[PDB]
Amino acid sequence: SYSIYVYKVLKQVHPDTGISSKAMGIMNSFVNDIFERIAGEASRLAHYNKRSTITSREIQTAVRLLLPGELAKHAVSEGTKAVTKYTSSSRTVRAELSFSVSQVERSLREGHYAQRLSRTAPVYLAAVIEYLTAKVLELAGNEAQNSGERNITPLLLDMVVHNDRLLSTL
Repeated sequence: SYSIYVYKVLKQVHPDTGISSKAMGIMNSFVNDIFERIAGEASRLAHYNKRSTITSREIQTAVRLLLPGELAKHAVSEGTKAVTKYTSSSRTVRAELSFSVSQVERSLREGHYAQRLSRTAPVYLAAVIEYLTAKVLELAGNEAQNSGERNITPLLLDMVVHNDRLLSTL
């Protein structure tokens, strides 16, 4: 499960907001869907040319190949930040994210998505997922505060993921 990273991301966009237990399952489902989609698409890219490696740029092209492209912009912007900020220098920490780089890369390779990956590829992918996770939790947490509630309920989640131009694409 990825539930710890979601909660940790929720604490950053909204320090004093909680989340119902199946609203969280909903968040775990979203993470795994969006991970499967991007990581499969970079897998195909990798074998579209006959490159063995899924690298940051296969992820990036997958990103611009899946997200609505104002959203993709911020996502690729976020994944590029995590990469350059990881080079300058731990592991996850150097990338300045809460979604574990090591665990994301371990999910990538137990999916056999390609031959091998750059160590800069799970950082990019954890950055992207952390960003969309933070967007969903950000807006939802806001609609909760707008309605005077301390917890993200599942129905708030869905009226937020729908009822938003880009996020409804996902």
